[PDB]
Amino acid sequence: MKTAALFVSKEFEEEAIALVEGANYKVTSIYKLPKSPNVKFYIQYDKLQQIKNDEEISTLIIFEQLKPRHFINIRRELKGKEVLDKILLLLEIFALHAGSKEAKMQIELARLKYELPIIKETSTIKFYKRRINKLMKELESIKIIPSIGIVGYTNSGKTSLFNSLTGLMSPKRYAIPINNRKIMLVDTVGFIRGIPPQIVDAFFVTLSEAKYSDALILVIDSTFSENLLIETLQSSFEILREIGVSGKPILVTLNKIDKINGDLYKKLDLVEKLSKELYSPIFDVIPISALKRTNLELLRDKIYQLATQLS
Repeated sequence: MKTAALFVSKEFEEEAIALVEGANYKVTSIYKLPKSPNVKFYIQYDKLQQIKNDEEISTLIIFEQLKPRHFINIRRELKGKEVLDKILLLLEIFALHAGSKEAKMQIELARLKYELPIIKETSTIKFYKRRINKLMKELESIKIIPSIGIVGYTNSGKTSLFNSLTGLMSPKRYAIPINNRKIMLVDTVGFIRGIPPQIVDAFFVTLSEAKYSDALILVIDSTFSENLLIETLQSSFEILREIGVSGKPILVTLNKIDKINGDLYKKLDLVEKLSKELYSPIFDVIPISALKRTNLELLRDKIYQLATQLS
């Protein structure tokens, strides 16, 4: 699968890793951001030469926003190989999770707009503007078996939960048998922290596809402190309300419970009380560990029972 070299601060590293893997890349090396960025290449020239020539690295990913002159100079050196900055990386995540025409158009619109400052730093300008104006036109004119979508913040364990259920394309939709029922599991885009303003519409439109699913599984990191757990739940439900999720059963899975080292039953009871205060109908609230495979038979049985309720 595609291999990336990732440059990222330690502060963002864990989050960036989980973003790069949501864009279908394996992170094969990781470096801090440069202390004093190179004026032409951002990263150091010798590192750039190594990545240019390394057949096991398909892609350079820089978790920052690059200036145009950096794109121009990096893309030349890489001769073919792709560079993504933080904007282009999140637009890649969206492209891999979007199945609707409107989201595909917003993603392509955002990519085109991002390329304009690069071209201007390099006829081609007018060509891009005509495509951007056509998409904006059409967007404005759009304006006027059970499927279970998995939602939740980045790094809550959504891919691990999907993979666990499926035993494992884009968008990711995969049917599984449970007892005598066939259920469509759907990899919805995560709630992303810190979305750059340029891509907020592409994000929301892609995420709004979650309303196509008959029910949702909301995945919550149990290792979070009580106050952070509360905040994560309050934002998760605030986002779902605002994108127009209404009346869908939601199964909340409190995940990574192997890593708590703490009071699981108090977390679970907090989550369950707050979730039902914030939303109806909550199908249920269960603790699991998708990595350690704890309570996976419960998670299976609850998905079957939801699938039966829906049918």
